[PDB]
Amino acid sequence: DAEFRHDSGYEVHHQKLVFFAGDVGSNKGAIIGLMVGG
Amino acid sequence: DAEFRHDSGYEVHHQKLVFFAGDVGSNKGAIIGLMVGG
Amino acid sequence: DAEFRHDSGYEVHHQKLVFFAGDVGSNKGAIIGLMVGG
Amino acid sequence: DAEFRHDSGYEVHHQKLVFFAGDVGSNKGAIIGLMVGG
Amino acid sequence: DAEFRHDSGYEVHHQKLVFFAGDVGSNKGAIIGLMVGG
Amino acid sequence: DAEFRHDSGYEVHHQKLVFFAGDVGSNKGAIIGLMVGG
Amino acid sequence: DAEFRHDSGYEVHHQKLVFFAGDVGSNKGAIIGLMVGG
Amino acid sequence: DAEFRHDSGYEVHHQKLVFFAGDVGSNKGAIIGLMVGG
Amino acid sequence: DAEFRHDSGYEVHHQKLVFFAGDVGSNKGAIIGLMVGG
Amino acid sequence: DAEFRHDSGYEVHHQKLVFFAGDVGSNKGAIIGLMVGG
Repeated sequence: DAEFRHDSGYEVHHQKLVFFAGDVGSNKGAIIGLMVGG
Repeated sequence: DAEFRHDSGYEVHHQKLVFFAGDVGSNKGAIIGLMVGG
Repeated sequence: DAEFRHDSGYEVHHQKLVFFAGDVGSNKGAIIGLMVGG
Repeated sequence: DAEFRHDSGYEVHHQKLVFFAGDVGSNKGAIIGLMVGG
Repeated sequence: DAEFRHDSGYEVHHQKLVFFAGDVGSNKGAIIGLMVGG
Repeated sequence: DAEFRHDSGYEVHHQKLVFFAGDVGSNKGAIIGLMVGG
Repeated sequence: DAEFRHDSGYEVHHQKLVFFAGDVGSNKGAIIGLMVGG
Repeated sequence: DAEFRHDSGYEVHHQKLVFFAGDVGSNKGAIIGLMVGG
Repeated sequence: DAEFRHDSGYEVHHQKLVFFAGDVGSNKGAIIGLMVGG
Repeated sequence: DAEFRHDSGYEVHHQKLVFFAGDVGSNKGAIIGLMVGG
């Protein structure tokens, strides 16, 4: 007579002027805010 | 008669002018705010 | 008759002008705020 | 006259009988290999 | 006269009997190999 | 008749003008605030 | 006349009978190999 | 009839103009505030 | 005339019967190999 | 005319029957090999 209960909790996010909001599992590419050449 | 209860807690985030908000599992790429060349 | 209870706690974050807010499991890439060459 | 060169390197992975192979940016859910109740 | 070159590298993966092969950006759901109740 | 209770505590963070706010499990890459060459 | 060169190195991984192979940026959920109740 | 209770305590952090706020498990890479060459 | 060169080195990992192989940036959840109740 | 060269060195790891192989930046959760109650 087992009982398995899981709750992921309450998440509230307030964000302003955020370039990258989020979780990246794996990153091998390029993440650049601004690129100026020449 | 076991009882398994898990709670991930309450998360509140307030962020302003944040380039990268988030959790990266693994990072092998490039994360640059600004790139100026020449 | 065991009881397993886990709570991840209450997390409140207030951040302003933060380049990188977050937890990195493993970092082998480059994390640079600003790159100027030439 | 700047030169920006980035290389993410050579990655070779050999895995056998691995439940979870991969990078998780953020984890708030449940990751259980086996669940038995009652 | 800037030059921007990015290479994500060579990735070779050999996997056998792997339940979950891949990168998860964010996980709030349930990932269970086997569930047995009653 | 055992009882297992775990609480991760209350975490409050106030941060302003912080380049890198977060916990790094392992760091082999480069973390530079500003790079000027030439 | 600056030159920016980054290399993430050579990574070789050989793993057998590994429950969780990978880097987790942030973990607030439950990671259990086996759960038995009742 | 054992009782296991763990509490991680109350953590309050106030930080301003902090380059690196956080705990590093292992560091083999470079952490430099400012790099000027030439 | 500056030259910036970074190398993350050569990493070889051989692992057998390892529950958790990987780097965790921050851990607030539960990581248990085996849970038996009742 | 400066030259910046960084090398993270050669890392070879051989591990067998290791519960937790890896570097944890910050730990506030529970890491238990085996939990038996009742």
